[PDB]
Amino acid sequence: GQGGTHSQWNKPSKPKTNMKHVAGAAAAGAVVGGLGGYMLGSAMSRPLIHFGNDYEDRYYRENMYRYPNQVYYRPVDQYNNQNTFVHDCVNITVKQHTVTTTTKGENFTETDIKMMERVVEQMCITQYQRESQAYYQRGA
Repeated sequence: GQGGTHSQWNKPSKPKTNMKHVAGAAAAGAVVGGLGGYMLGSAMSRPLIHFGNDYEDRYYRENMYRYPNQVYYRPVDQYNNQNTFVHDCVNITVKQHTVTTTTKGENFTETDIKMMERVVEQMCITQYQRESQAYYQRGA
């Protein structure tokens, strides 16, 4: 024959454009050097403390707008009993209260400080149960 034709060419062209990177950070008021492993709990509906005395009852009612609505504690997996969870929770919460108060100046009378101890322990019992239920339902 006087000629002929043929064609062939490469199909691939240039490298794959797939790539990945990530960056980002955040901060929180946890991981205190003398703590290392505790977290913020959740708030709840207004826990109105009653003391039997109307005088004390009124004191709490007018000042509750200045009281903590949240508590802090170590996780459930570090406890074999409810009382230990409550003891950590009450201590860390009042600790947070005193360090900000002594640095910023006084904001409540001694009487108010005696009231807030009650609200913190009551919130600890309530939160402990919520955290425990969360641990059981997640299959921890």
